[PDB]
Amino acid sequence: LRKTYVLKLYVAGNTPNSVRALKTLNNILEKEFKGVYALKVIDVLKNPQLAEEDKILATPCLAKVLPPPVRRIIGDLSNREKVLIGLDLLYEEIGDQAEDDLGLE
Amino acid sequence: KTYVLKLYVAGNTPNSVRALKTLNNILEKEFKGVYALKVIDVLKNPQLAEEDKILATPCLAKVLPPPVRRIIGDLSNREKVLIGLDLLYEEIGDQA
Amino acid sequence: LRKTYVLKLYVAGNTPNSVRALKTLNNILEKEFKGVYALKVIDVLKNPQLAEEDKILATPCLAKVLPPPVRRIIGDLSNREKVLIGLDLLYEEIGDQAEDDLGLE
Amino acid sequence: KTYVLKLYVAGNTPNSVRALKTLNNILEKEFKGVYALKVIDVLKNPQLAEEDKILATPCLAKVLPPPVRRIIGDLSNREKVLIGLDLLYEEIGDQA
Ligand SMILES: [Hg+2]
Ligand SMILES: [Hg+2]
Repeated sequence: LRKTYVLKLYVAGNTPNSVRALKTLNNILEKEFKGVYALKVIDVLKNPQLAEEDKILATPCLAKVLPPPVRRIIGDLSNREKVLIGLDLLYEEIGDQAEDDLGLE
Repeated sequence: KTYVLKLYVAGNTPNSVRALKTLNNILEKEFKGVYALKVIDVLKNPQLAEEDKILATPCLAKVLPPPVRRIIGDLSNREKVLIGLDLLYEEIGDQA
Repeated sequence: LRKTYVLKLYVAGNTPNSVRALKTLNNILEKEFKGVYALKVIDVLKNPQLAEEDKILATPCLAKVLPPPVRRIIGDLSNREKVLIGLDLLYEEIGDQAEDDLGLE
Repeated sequence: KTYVLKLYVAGNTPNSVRALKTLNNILEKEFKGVYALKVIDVLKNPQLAEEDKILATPCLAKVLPPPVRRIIGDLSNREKVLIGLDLLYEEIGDQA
């Protein structure tokens, strides 16, 4: 429970490499910005309808304000694995939320 | 000056396609020259462009005429392929 | 009172032209996207400290997803008048909020 | 690998500058090679670059060491020139 910036990654499906990459992304954030950031992965295949509170922006723009290692993983997710639709960065309270190697639930 | 209605879907279904064609007809016969339907299949083409974005269906669905919203509510609740929408207001840069 | 996308413009000061431009921007939004959008102008000179719920992003990225006439005014605000720091686009409930020719309070 | 601490201020004041220099000293003598102070005056230079952004002071102020946060709380509450902050973690691309 804390108030931080949640990087929302919207993906359609996943591959073994994409899951590995997201876990690495999540690890880099918690290790480098212990609290300034947090990852939340949204798989549109599991939930076609987007929660009203959600919105999806193009990666190129926003991804430029993220740490360098993050821009790298993201670049591989959309360009190489092609599972990435877009993302969002939202300040929000985290605590009635879950924690697992793949970011927040 | 046209309103381009962008519909982001998670693939297609037999009915999903029935709803889309009727929607497109409803804009060509009822709101001629006011809307331009554009469907983007995400489960076919994930990668969002740079000027692109997908907003919440419940919000954009409100400024739309009652019939078009009916189909939208259908694609979101009935079929369940609708991820979200986008609404643009400008001069057509490739209306095909 | 409704739930829409609030384009937040963060500015430092204003000039007669910038105020005119913001009023025009506000008018275009309410007229073209009656409800899909809404403007909120934040003058950092009047409030140096940014409300915790606020964040400011670079214009070039985000401004690309806005209507064309909006990208134009914004371009004149930052490039020509130079009052524009950055912006944000946030979905939020509007109704315990005010209304005046300069967007929301 | 350095943490670049970006401080966006709305101009300066006599004390504001006293606090900044002490802060910069506190990072050069106490956390040598861990932080790199960078101040950006908005009331002097409004225009945000493209890779730039300004986040909420209360959030980023928490991951910072107690003394640096003390000054930050000072520039935000005492002086009142602090608009917000930004925190970067990377290899120095012009540390001057
Ligand atoms: Hg709306
Ligand atoms: Hg935080």
